[PDB]
Amino acid sequence: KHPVPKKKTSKARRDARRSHHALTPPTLVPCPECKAMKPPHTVCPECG
Amino acid sequence: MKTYVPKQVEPRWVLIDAEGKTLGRLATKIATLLRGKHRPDWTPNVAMGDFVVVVNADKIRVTGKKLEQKIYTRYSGYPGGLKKIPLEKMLATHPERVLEHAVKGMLPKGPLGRRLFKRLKVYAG
Amino acid sequence: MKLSDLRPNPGANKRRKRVGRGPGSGHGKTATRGHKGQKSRSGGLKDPRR
Amino acid sequence: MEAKAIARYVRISPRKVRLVVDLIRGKSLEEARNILRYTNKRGAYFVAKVLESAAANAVNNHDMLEDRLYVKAAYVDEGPALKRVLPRARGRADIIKKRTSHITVILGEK
Amino acid sequence: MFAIVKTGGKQYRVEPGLKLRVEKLDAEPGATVELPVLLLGGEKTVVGTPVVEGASVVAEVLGHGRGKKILVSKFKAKVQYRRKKGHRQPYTELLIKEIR
Amino acid sequence: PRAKTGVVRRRKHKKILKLAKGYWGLRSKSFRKARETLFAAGNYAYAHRKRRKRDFRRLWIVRINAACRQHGLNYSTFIHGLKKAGIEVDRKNLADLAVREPQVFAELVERAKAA
Amino acid sequence: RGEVAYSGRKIWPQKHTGRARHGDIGAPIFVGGGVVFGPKPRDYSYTLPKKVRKKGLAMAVADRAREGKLLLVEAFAGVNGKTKEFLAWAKEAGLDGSESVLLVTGNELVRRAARNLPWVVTLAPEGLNVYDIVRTERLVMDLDAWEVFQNRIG
RNA sequence: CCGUGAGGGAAAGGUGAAAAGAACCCCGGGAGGGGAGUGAAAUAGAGCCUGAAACCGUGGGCUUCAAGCAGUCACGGCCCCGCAAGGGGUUGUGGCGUGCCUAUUGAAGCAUGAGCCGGCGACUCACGGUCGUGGGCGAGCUUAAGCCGUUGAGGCGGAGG
RNA sequence: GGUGGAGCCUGGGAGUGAGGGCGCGAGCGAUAACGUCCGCGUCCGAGCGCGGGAACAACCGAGACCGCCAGCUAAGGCCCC
RNA sequence: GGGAUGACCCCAGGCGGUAGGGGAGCGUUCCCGAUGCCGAUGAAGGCCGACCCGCGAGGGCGGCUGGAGGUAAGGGAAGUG
Ligand SMILES: [Mg+2]
Ligand SMILES: [Mg+2]
Ligand SMILES: [Mg+2]
Ligand SMILES: [Mg+2]
Ligand SMILES: [Mg+2]
Ligand SMILES: [Mg+2]
Ligand SMILES: [Mg+2]
Ligand SMILES: [Mg+2]
Ligand SMILES: [Mg+2]
Ligand SMILES: [Mg+2]
Ligand SMILES: [Mg+2]
Ligand SMILES: [Mg+2]
Ligand SMILES: [Mg+2]
Ligand SMILES: [Mg+2]
Ligand SMILES: [Mg+2]
Ligand SMILES: [Mg+2]
Ligand SMILES: [Mg+2]
Ligand SMILES: [Mg+2]
Ligand SMILES: [Mg+2]
Ligand SMILES: [Mg+2]
Ligand SMILES: [Mg+2]
Ligand SMILES: [Mg+2]
Ligand SMILES: [Mg+2]
Ligand SMILES: [Mg+2]
Ligand SMILES: [Mg+2]
Ligand SMILES: [Mg+2]
Ligand SMILES: [Mg+2]
Ligand SMILES: [Mg+2]
Ligand SMILES: [Mg+2]
Ligand SMILES: [Mg+2]
Ligand SMILES: [Mg+2]
Ligand SMILES: [Mg+2]
Ligand SMILES: [Mg+2]
Ligand SMILES: [Mg+2]
Ligand SMILES: [Mg+2]
Ligand SMILES: [Mg+2]
Ligand SMILES: [Mg+2]
Ligand SMILES: [Mg+2]
Ligand SMILES: [Mg+2]
Ligand SMILES: [Mg+2]
Ligand SMILES: [Mg+2]
Ligand SMILES: [Mg+2]
Ligand SMILES: [Mg+2]
Ligand SMILES: [Mg+2]
Ligand SMILES: [Mg+2]
Ligand SMILES: [Mg+2]
Ligand SMILES: [Mg+2]
Ligand SMILES: [Mg+2]
Ligand SMILES: [Mg+2]
Ligand SMILES: [Mg+2]
Ligand SMILES: [Mg+2]
Ligand SMILES: [Mg+2]
Ligand SMILES: [Mg+2]
Ligand SMILES: [Mg+2]
Ligand SMILES: [Mg+2]
Ligand SMILES: [Mg+2]
Ligand SMILES: [Mg+2]
Ligand SMILES: [Mg+2]
Ligand SMILES: [Mg+2]
Ligand SMILES: [Mg+2]
Ligand SMILES: [Mg+2]
Ligand SMILES: [Mg+2]
Ligand SMILES: [Mg+2]
Ligand SMILES: [Mg+2]
Ligand SMILES: [Mg+2]
Ligand SMILES: [Mg+2]
Ligand SMILES: [Mg+2]
Ligand SMILES: [Mg+2]
Ligand SMILES: [Mg+2]
Ligand SMILES: [Mg+2]
Ligand SMILES: [Mg+2]
Ligand SMILES: [Mg+2]
Ligand SMILES: [Mg+2]
Ligand SMILES: [Mg+2]
Ligand SMILES: [Mg+2]
Ligand SMILES: [Mg+2]
Ligand SMILES: [Mg+2]
Ligand SMILES: [Mg+2]
Ligand SMILES: [Mg+2]
Ligand SMILES: [Mg+2]
Ligand SMILES: [Mg+2]
Ligand SMILES: [Mg+2]
Ligand SMILES: [Mg+2]
Ligand SMILES: [Mg+2]
Ligand SMILES: [Mg+2]
Ligand SMILES: [Mg+2]
Ligand SMILES: [Mg+2]
Ligand SMILES: [Mg+2]
Ligand SMILES: [Mg+2]
Ligand SMILES: [Mg+2]
Ligand SMILES: [Mg+2]
Ligand SMILES: [Mg+2]
Ligand SMILES: [Mg+2]
Ligand SMILES: [Mg+2]
Ligand SMILES: [Mg+2]
Ligand SMILES: [Mg+2]
Ligand SMILES: [Mg+2]
Ligand SMILES: [Mg+2]
Ligand SMILES: [Mg+2]
Ligand SMILES: [Mg+2]
Ligand SMILES: [Mg+2]
Ligand SMILES: [Mg+2]
Ligand SMILES: [Mg+2]
Ligand SMILES: [Mg+2]
Ligand SMILES: [Mg+2]
Ligand SMILES: [Mg+2]
Ligand SMILES: [Mg+2]
Ligand SMILES: [Mg+2]
Ligand SMILES: [Mg+2]
Ligand SMILES: [Mg+2]
Ligand SMILES: [Mg+2]
Ligand SMILES: [Mg+2]
Ligand SMILES: [Mg+2]
Ligand SMILES: [Mg+2]
Ligand SMILES: [Mg+2]
Ligand SMILES: [Mg+2]
Ligand SMILES: [Mg+2]
Ligand SMILES: [Mg+2]
Ligand SMILES: [Mg+2]
Ligand SMILES: [Mg+2]
Ligand SMILES: [Mg+2]
Ligand SMILES: [Mg+2]
Ligand SMILES: [Mg+2]
Repeated sequence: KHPVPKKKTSKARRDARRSHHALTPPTLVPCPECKAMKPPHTVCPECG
Repeated sequence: MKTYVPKQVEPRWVLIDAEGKTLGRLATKIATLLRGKHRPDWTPNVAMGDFVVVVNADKIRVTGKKLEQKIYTRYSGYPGGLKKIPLEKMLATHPERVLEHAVKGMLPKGPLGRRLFKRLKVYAG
Repeated sequence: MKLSDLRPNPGANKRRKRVGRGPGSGHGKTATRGHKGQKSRSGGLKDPRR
Repeated sequence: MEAKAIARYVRISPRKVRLVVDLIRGKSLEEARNILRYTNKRGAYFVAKVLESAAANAVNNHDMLEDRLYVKAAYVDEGPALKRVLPRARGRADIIKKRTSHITVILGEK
Repeated sequence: MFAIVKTGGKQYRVEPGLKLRVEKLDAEPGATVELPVLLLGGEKTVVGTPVVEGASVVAEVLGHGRGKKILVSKFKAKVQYRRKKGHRQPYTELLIKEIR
Repeated sequence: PRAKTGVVRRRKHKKILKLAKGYWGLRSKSFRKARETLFAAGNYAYAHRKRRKRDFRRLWIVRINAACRQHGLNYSTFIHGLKKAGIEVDRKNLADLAVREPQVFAELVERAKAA
Repeated sequence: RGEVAYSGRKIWPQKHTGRARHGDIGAPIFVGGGVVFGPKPRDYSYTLPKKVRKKGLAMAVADRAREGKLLLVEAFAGVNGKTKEFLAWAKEAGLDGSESVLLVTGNELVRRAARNLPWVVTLAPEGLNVYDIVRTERLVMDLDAWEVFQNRIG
């Protein structure tokens, strides 16, 4: 029982693991009434 | 005194008939041609060797009882996954691949070996 | 004479054996004691005169 | 001409906040402001505060024209970590590292 | 017009005005050297028996060098055996003046 | 007097790590993996020095053998030629000839068949 | 490890902890443990044979005399030793303080007068020794105290 | 701090010549920073001399249908430094190549030990012996304790061995 | 005859006292064992340094001071890899 | 052998190696040398280097950092790698 990692994982193999971990910026649309940026299909923070 | 080493040569092309020439005797030759060991500027790491075209495969002959008795094998990844294909059934279904396989097994292994094999185009007829 | 050139004779200091420093330099790892056994052990052997 | 802000000893883990800093690098200050607002991570609150301190630094200290600012460079280094005991089963006692970031936004004019 | 000469148990291809590095030979810098009577010409009929008698190559001793140091290290595992030795190999530099 | 380590070990370690510049992962960053990698790099260089000589000859030969096969003979007879004709020039390095100076090489084929 | 401050207690059980095996933290392998073969107070002295010290004294004056750097003198007219007084006589003596001088005399007033010169080391007669002869470029005695230097050798 | 108790038992030093320890302004809830100022120096700014290594990061150059103890030998490409045949970086392809230590008849070994870095870490000293060696004196050699002197001065002392 | 990292004498310092494979001669074993126990050789040990044997301590070749992009060979090889 | 009675030139050989013996050296702390000498026109220590000397351990030399120490030749002693 109790598995365990057999070798310290190298810097390259953990950073390769992380090749998917990056964020994607929020998808935003200009607000028709106000000037500002709003995420679509949601109610405008300014000028509801 | 450094030893001579070329700059990019332009690749020659070559045509062979193969009807009646036997199989490995012919394969030997395609191999040294593909490698480029006839050219007296041969270098091991470059791939300056004649592109070889071969027509009239399927007309390679072979000695002894090898048409019934010479078997080709293919292992898949799986249990029971060893396929055994005898020479005659090959020629009947895929003539060349019988010359391709004879030559592929005679070029060196590795990335450059695998590139030279691309430079050998084998046809039937 | 002066203190700069006082200097003992070419025999006469000879300046000793540092066992157990590097390989190569001979004496090394095992301090000229060989492999195991009572004689290699720290308090060593049992008075060989008797 | 460039203007920089550095938030030092921010009580957040580098790997976490480094993720949103990656989100706004080489972006104009205007989009960066939009991105941190609508990016859902604790770390955008902090990156934002540094942007803004750095923008203000651009204007009130270096004559840099806010409407031309972009994030030329940015990076979060890792400050000293707060080590805290974590008691486990069978008397065991691990240590968790509450880690710490030095966030740094660096602005230029485009 | 070229030749093929022999200095230091080696055989180099000389042309006039060609500097070349050679196993060290005993000759003052600036002194002149008649390179043992070479074994080929570049108008080509002249081959023969080991050496073509009569024709020489004359080269001027530029000076005596020491090549870049080479680290010769030996290591034998599980035996505590390592040796380190630096070796840089003496040479003399020559310029090919004329083919005689 | 007491003579503590002071500065001696850090310099020794730096000496090695400089040699190990360029090596993969820890072999260039850890004094121990550095030293272990060096051990091998040292015997390899000494060995491949010895076999650069072999490696280079083998190349000259394939080229010699190639050129004079255009002139219808072996390598192995070709060499018997020059052994007989006293032409211990070739010093196979000068298959330089076989490429740059063909008709000087040709003159040596014909010099060779006369045995 | 015997004289360091800590307990004799065995630090861990010795089997089944998964750690190395240890006794008391006094052990010299531990940081802050005891020293191994470090210095204890010891007496570096030894009885060099008397004839060798006797000879070496003679031999060391000799080497000085062989160079003509030995000089014997009388009475200095520099008594009531003030260094400025000695500095005057030492000029009639050709000692311009250009070479270290060793001055042997049993005359407290004259020693007292030279002491503070950087280039002079002073010494009663019965205190002659090779070490001081050798570090000083010139040797200067009076005729007493060369009397005893003579009666000491042989 | 641990232990009921006897008892165990740590870590932890350094701004600057001088606090002159950064008024004031700016962003910020503060923290922190940016200017301003002090200073010979502010990556000497108080988490403060120097500030190594492991470790983490940003930027740049070279580099990605092959398979491996990671290197090494050759050539070629790209990048850099130079007057030059020159050199530094990187690695495409080709040749070669079974980690270090330990213990063993024998280990890459699927036998021990080691996550990595830094620092601490093991042939000593006394008194005898026995050889060698450098000197002293030699049918002789030599003093111990002590006494005097000196305060990094030596002498004397013949019991004794 | 043989001047050899030969020999002999005195003395200082060791380490070793788990050997292994192979050949040949025996015993034990089953005219078994990568078995075991002796003898004479050898090699590995310590030559897991080099070439050959696909790979491989001890089989064949050969005793690696350093360097060379020179030459002759040994065993083994010379259709292509 | 050279007759410089040598510190080197010429000639011939030897120079795999574990236990282990012997021999030369490098470097670290401290002492005499030092009331000296290097040091703010920058000590020690750090970071570089494709440069010089050394078989090697190492020593130089340049640049950067650092900001108050360091310590020749020749010898002595050790908590010396
Ligand atoms: Mg000893
Ligand atoms: Mg050793
Ligand atoms: Mg030894
Ligand atoms: Mg040894
Ligand atoms: Mg011993
Ligand atoms: Mg022993
Ligand atoms: Mg012993
Ligand atoms: Mg042991
Ligand atoms: Mg044993
Ligand atoms: Mg023993
Ligand atoms: Mg014994
Ligand atoms: Mg014992
Ligand atoms: Mg004990
Ligand atoms: Mg829990
Ligand atoms: Mg509990
Ligand atoms: Mg952890
Ligand atoms: Mg090995
Ligand atoms: Mg072994
Ligand atoms: Mg070893
Ligand atoms: Mg220490
Ligand atoms: Mg130490
Ligand atoms: Mg130490
Ligand atoms: Mg060879
Ligand atoms: Mg105790
Ligand atoms: Mg105690
Ligand atoms: Mg206590
Ligand atoms: Mg107890
Ligand atoms: Mg365990
Ligand atoms: Mg402690
Ligand atoms: Mg202590
Ligand atoms: Mg003085
Ligand atoms: Mg309690
Ligand atoms: Mg309590
Ligand atoms: Mg101060
Ligand atoms: Mg202070
Ligand atoms: Mg103070
Ligand atoms: Mg509040
Ligand atoms: Mg100022
Ligand atoms: Mg200043
Ligand atoms: Mg600094
Ligand atoms: Mg500072
Ligand atoms: Mg700190
Ligand atoms: Mg200070
Ligand atoms: Mg200071
Ligand atoms: Mg600091
Ligand atoms: Mg990068
Ligand atoms: Mg590709
Ligand atoms: Mg490779
Ligand atoms: Mg071990
Ligand atoms: Mg073991
Ligand atoms: Mg064991
Ligand atoms: Mg065992
Ligand atoms: Mg066993
Ligand atoms: Mg075993
Ligand atoms: Mg493994
Ligand atoms: Mg084992
Ligand atoms: Mg086990
Ligand atoms: Mg293991
Ligand atoms: Mg072990
Ligand atoms: Mg064990
Ligand atoms: Mg450990
Ligand atoms: Mg460890
Ligand atoms: Mg460690
Ligand atoms: Mg360590
Ligand atoms: Mg001892
Ligand atoms: Mg001892
Ligand atoms: Mg003794
Ligand atoms: Mg003794
Ligand atoms: Mg004695
Ligand atoms: Mg011998
Ligand atoms: Mg012998
Ligand atoms: Mg013998
Ligand atoms: Mg004997
Ligand atoms: Mg001994
Ligand atoms: Mg003995
Ligand atoms: Mg011994
Ligand atoms: Mg013994
Ligand atoms: Mg014995
Ligand atoms: Mg036995
Ligand atoms: Mg046994
Ligand atoms: Mg037995
Ligand atoms: Mg045996
Ligand atoms: Mg035996
Ligand atoms: Mg036996
Ligand atoms: Mg037989
Ligand atoms: Mg057996
Ligand atoms: Mg048997
Ligand atoms: Mg045997
Ligand atoms: Mg053994
Ligand atoms: Mg052997
Ligand atoms: Mg042997
Ligand atoms: Mg072998
Ligand atoms: Mg093996
Ligand atoms: Mg082999
Ligand atoms: Mg083999
Ligand atoms: Mg030999
Ligand atoms: Mg030899
Ligand atoms: Mg043969
Ligand atoms: Mg020789
Ligand atoms: Mg040897
Ligand atoms: Mg010896
Ligand atoms: Mg020894
Ligand atoms: Mg100290
Ligand atoms: Mg000091
Ligand atoms: Mg001065
Ligand atoms: Mg100044
Ligand atoms: Mg200056
Ligand atoms: Mg400076
Ligand atoms: Mg110091
Ligand atoms: Mg320094
Ligand atoms: Mg410095
Ligand atoms: Mg250096
Ligand atoms: Mg400098
Ligand atoms: Mg320097
Ligand atoms: Mg410096
Ligand atoms: Mg400065
Ligand atoms: Mg100061
Ligand atoms: Mg020093
Ligand atoms: Mg000093
Ligand atoms: Mg000193
Ligand atoms: Mg000295
Ligand atoms: Mg010294
Ligand atoms: Mg110690």
